[PDB]
This record gives sequence, C-alpha cells and structure tokens, in this order.
Amino acid sequence: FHVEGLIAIIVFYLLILLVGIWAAWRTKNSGSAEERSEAIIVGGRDIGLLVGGFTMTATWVGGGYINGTAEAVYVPGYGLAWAQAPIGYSLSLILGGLFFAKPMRSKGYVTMLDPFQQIYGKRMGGLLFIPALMGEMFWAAAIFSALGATISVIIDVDMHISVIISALIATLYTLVGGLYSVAYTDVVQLFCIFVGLWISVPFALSHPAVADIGFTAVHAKYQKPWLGTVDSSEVYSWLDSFLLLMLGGIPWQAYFQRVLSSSSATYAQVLSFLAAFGCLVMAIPAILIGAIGASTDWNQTAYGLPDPKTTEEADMILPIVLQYLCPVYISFFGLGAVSAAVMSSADSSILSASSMFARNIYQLSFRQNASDKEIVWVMRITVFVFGASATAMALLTKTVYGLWYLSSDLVYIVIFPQLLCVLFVKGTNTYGAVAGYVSGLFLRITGGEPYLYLQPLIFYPGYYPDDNGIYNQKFPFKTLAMVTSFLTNICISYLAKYLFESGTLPPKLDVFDAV
Ligand SMILES: *[C@@H]1O[C@H](CO)[C@@H](O[C@@H]2O[C@H](CO)[C@@H](O[C@@H]3O[C@H](CO)[C@@H](O)[C@H](O)[C@@H]3O)[C@H](O)[C@H]2NC(C)=O)[C@H](O)[C@H]1NC(C)=O
Ligand SMILES: C[N+]1(C)CCO[C@@](O)(c2ccc(-c3ccc([C@@]4(O)C[N+](C)(C)CCO4)cc3)cc2)C1
Repeated sequence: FHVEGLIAIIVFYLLILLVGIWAAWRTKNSGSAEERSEAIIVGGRDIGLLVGGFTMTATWVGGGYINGTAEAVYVPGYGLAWAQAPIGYSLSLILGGLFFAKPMRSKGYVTMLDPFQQIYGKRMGGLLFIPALMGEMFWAAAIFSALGATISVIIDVDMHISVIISALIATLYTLVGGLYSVAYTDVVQLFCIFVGLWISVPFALSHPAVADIGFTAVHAKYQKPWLGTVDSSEVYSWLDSFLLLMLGGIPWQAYFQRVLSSSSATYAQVLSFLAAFGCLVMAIPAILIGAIGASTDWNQTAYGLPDPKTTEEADMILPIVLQYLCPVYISFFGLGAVSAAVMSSADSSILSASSMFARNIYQLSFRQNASDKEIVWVMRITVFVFGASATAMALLTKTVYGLWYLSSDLVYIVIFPQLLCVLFVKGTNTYGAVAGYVSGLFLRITGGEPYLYLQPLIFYPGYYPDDNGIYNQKFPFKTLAMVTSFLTNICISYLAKYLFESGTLPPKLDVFDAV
C-alpha cells in the first residue's frame, strides 16, 4: 500500500531498461556484415574478464538460490551443513572452468549442442534439445512465481501485475539487445543485489528482540541450533543432492553461452573461476539472513505467535525478514535486490533457451536458405513466445517447483553423460547415446517423482512410505542412474563401433551412419 514503493520500483525498472537499450544501440552494427544470423547468439566473441565474471555470478545467483539457501539454513531438520547450494555452485563452477570450457571455446562454437550435431547428427540434436529447453523454462517459471510471492507480500499490490511487467521488461531486453545488453544489465543487477543484500543485514541484526547468533548457534534455541548435522540414517541422500548440484549445473546454456563469448580460452577459464569466487562471496548474505530469521522470537515481533515455520508459510522467509525486521526504506532495497537477481536469472535463461532453439532447431531442421534475415526474425519471435510461455507457466501452474526439480534431474541424468562422452571419451557413436538417453529417461520416470503422482514404483531399498503416499527412497537413485547411463553409453558405443566390421554384424544395415 506504500505508494512510494511503486515509484521506486518503476524508477529502477525504467533506469535499467534505459541502460540495456543504450548498450544494444552501440553493437547494433557489430561483428561481421553477414553476422546478423549469429551476432545475438555469440556476443561478438569479444567480452572482457570483468563483464563475463559479473554476468555469470548474477546468472547463478538469481534469487531462487538465495531463498533455497535461506530455507536450508532456517528450517528445522535442515541446517547450514544442509545448505549445499552455495558450496555446490562454487565447486561446480570451479570444476567447469578447470576441466570443461577449455575445448568448448578453443574450437569456437555458438550453442552447446554443436559437438552433438557434429558427432551424432541433426537427428540427435533435435531430440537432445528438449531437456535443456524444458529445464530452463521451468527454472524461469519457478523464479517468476517466487518474485510474484515476494511482491504480493512485501507490497499490497497483487502478484499478477508485477510478474507480467517484469516479464515484459525481460522480453524487451532480449528483443532489443542480443547478448551485450544482457551482459551489461547483468553487471548492473549484480551490483544492485550486492549492495541491497549487504545493506539490509545490519539493520535486522541489531533488532532489540532477535537474540544474537553468537549464542543462538550451539546450545538450545526456539527452533533448533541452526548448524544442522547429517543423520547417520541418511548420508547418501546428501551425497546425491551435492552431486546433482555439482554436476547438473555444468551443462547449461547460460554458462556455455558465457564461455562461448570470451576473447580467448584462458580468459574463459579465468571468467569461470571469478564467477565461482563471486558466488562464494554472495553466499554469505543468504546465510546471515537465514541465521537472523532462525534466531528471532517471533511472538514479540509484528508477525505474531504463529511462526512462519508453523504455518506452512516458511517457503518465503527472506521477504518476511525484509519487511518485518527492517524499516520501509531498507525493505525497498532488499526487495529491489531480490527483483534484480530474479531478472538476471530470467533474462539469462530466456536468452539461452531461445538461442538454442532458434539456431539449432530452426536452421538445421526447417530452413537453411534464409541465411541472415529470417534467422534473426526467428530469434526475436522465439524470445517473445518463450516470454509469453513463461508468463503462462508462472501464472497458472500451482506446482512449478516440482517441475523445476524434475527438469533438473532430467538434465543431470541425460545431458551431462552425453556431453562428457562427446567431449572427453571419443569413439562413441549415436547408437549408445540413444540407448543411454532411453535408459536414463526410463530410470528417472519410473523412479517416481516425489512431488507428483505419475508412477512412484520401485523396490528400491529404503523407500519411505510417508503420509501423502509418495513412497520416496533415501538411496541416491539419481547419481547411480546417471552413472549407469554413462557407463552403458560408453560400453555399448565402443562395442558397436568395433562390431560394425566383424561379421554378419552390420555388413548391410546402417540405422544411422557408423562408418
Ligand atoms: C507472547 O507475547 C505477548 C505480548 O504481546 C505476551 O503477552 C503478555 O502476557 C503477560 C502475561 O499475562 C502480560 O502481563 C500481564 O498481563 C495481564 C493480563 O493477563 C495484565 O492485566 C497485566 O497488566 C500484565 O500486562 C503482558 O501484558 C502481555 N503482553 C502485552 C504486550 O500486553 C505473551 O505472554 C507471550 N507468550 C508467552 C507464551 O509468553
Ligand atoms: C528442501 N527443498 C525446499 C525441496 C527440494 O530440495 C531442496 O533442498 C532443493 C532445492 C533446490 C534444488 C535445485 C536443483 C537444481 C537447480 C538447477 O536447475 C539450477 N541451476 C540451473 C541454476 C543450476 C543447478 O540446477 C537449482 C536448485 C534442489 C533441491 C529444496
């Protein structure tokens, strides 16, 4: 109901949009003359270390990660040792920039699936494009729903209007400016989230009511000592989640698009390392906010005796702290920081998915004669369509976090093993890749999603028949699936690639090219 909140938010939006358009105008005429087909997707192959590092740091830290870290820190049963998102992201980026992204940039690509369409073919590229698009779209939709909840609670305005205007801003961004605008707006929002998060903490910390975390950490508190141990019963599950965050974060058109624009491979790996450092340094505010929220005495605050953890409203602790433990003019800063992180992740995801589609699907499946113009038209139209679909998914999907998680498992199981095979383990043909993708899909689908009821059927040891009926299992069931898929891929690919010249084995038939 605060009229000045609308003023501040719209001023922020208009200013940063002006920055994005001012960035796009200069590089309107950039790259080669006939580079209109690929200027958007490639970024001119010339960005600095600073810009790329800031962009990647803003891309991974997109608000949803902040909320997840706060939840893992705050919710009882969880703990700081259960907040594997920051550490997972940091070591994922370090491993990426150290091992991968050297040969991905040294040769010179445009999208992720370039090795896929080079070694398997267009037929496999058009089938492997789906998981990345689905994952990016559901991630963006979940982050949008988070933004809507934050707005609808911090300000009295409804979530629909704010979500739709933010989506309109992102669509204008990825229409007008290809990659330079996204990068410069990423640096703007990264600074914004840094300053907002690190200015909203001390005011809440020194509240007269909340007990100091210097003691509210070890002995006995209202919620729980927020450290959080790993149960001897379940250490596999934590291993599985940690592995998923380490490895499933590597294959992503966001990071791959950022590395595919560095001026040189060395600058690309330094970009990845600096992005990891930035994620590490931006982790701390989320942990501090979680500690602040966990140490409160909610009865004597303005929220009331029913704690958020006791009202099933704990899914959004950070806005509660922002709007209750801090005054109005710092609550606005915190809300702006959250919105900026959301926009960074949203624009990165939309640009990545639309780039992948508009290049790889369109050029290599439908049209190659329209070499320059219709390609840029396809990118802009696809960006707009994906923005509209993001609006629809954010608006009318009650269960979107489950879709986000399911797409994360799908990517981490099907994309990473094939990417690793085509990069480091040569000799694999399309037969083994097809079989491994099929096996991974079967293992994921028949294993049963915890948040819906497609088919939760497995005799997996340690399956837990909880109250809602989702007999989920505590054994990893995800890393074992991915390792089985990768091993099956490599083994049968090698067996076929040798068997094709043995006997009546493939003397005549060739389902796909093998010689
Ligand atoms: C949660 O916080 C509330 C404060 O909003 C606590 O209420 C407080 O309760 C005590 C105990 O009754 C009140 O002290 C005395 O209350 C009587 C009425 O029963 C009154 O006639 C006396 O003059 C004296 O105030 C105290 O006033 C009250 N707080 C306020 C602000 O009025 C509540 O006890 C807390 N929950 C728990 C479990 O302690
Ligand atoms: C306890 N909950 C609330 C329910 C699910 O388990 C959690 O601990 C949780 C939260 C987030 C994730 C998560 C998984 C994948 C991804 C992602 O798609 C995001 N990126 C694409 C940004 C990189 C990593 O892959 C992000 C977050 C996984 C588990 C959070």
